[PDB]
Amino acid sequence: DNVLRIATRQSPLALWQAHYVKDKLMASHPGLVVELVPMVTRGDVGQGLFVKELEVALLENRADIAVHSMKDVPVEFPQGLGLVTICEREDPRDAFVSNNYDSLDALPAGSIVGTSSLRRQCQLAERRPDLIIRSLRGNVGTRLSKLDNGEYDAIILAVAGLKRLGLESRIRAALPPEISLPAVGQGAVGIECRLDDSRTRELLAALNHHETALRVTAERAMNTRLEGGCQVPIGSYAELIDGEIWLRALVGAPDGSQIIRGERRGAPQDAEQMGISLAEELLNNGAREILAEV
Ligand SMILES: *Cc1[nH]c(Cc2[nH]cc(CCC(=O)O)c2CC(=O)O)c(CCC(=O)O)c1CC(=O)O
Repeated sequence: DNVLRIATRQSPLALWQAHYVKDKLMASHPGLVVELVPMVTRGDVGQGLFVKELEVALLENRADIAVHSMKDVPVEFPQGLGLVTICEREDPRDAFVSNNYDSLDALPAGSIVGTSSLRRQCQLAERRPDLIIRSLRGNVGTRLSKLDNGEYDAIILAVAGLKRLGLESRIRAALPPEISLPAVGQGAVGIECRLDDSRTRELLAALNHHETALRVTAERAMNTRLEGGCQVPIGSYAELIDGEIWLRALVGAPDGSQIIRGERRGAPQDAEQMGISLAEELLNNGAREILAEV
């Protein structure tokens, strides 16, 4: 056949990811014809907001692969499909963006921060209960627009997003993982395809970044047991510290009153199980009730 079709969302960032992948494929395979098949998603207008339609495209042979930001990828996959490649992770941190202010601790009480992330919301409320967390929706550019239009005093966004769009000057301060634990796989893009499609699987191999896969498998094992998605206040971030996966996670109330934290450290080979163990520790420590709450 020699043709690989790529299903992707049609926002500026989504298209950046499609081209990123397309280039790495052409690099390793000079004579491969890569076709982009952009499409809209429910979230742009199961929990398949930004993914369902790409999965339908994969199941109908309308595309061969689907490109997503790892944090948008669902934990459940329909019969036949699955995540097969995890690319090199970019900066996984959240970032404080603002025009008139230089930092979070410099915002006066009452300042309006924008984010619809319950994960980001719970952590800020825990430290700065005097701040107003206002919901924000839309592509990066629309979010930046609203901030410039004075609708919010500041907004929180992923560092990986702004950097890739050449808007890294908007990053007023990259928040440390300790102060804002990243969402699962933030900073990494994942490729989904038909498990039986060996042809596509082999062509995709060269794009897999082993270390990043290790980190994200652990983070996702944690989330999968917790059966969460973007709509739940869950933090999950792993690092490769001296040949060992150091996994951290949290589940907190939107108001920031109760936040359940936990950590685990072990050999790379036990990434999935350590994530599963950590998740259960959180469940028994009250996460179950907090999650049932939301
Ligand atoms: C799961 C989830 N998705 C989003 C929206 C989103 N998805 C990808 C990006 C770009 C960064 C990346 O590639 O990882 C973004 C926007 C961004 O974070 O800059 C969210 C955020 C919703 C919000 O903050 O209003 C979430 C939930 C979460 O991050 O916890």
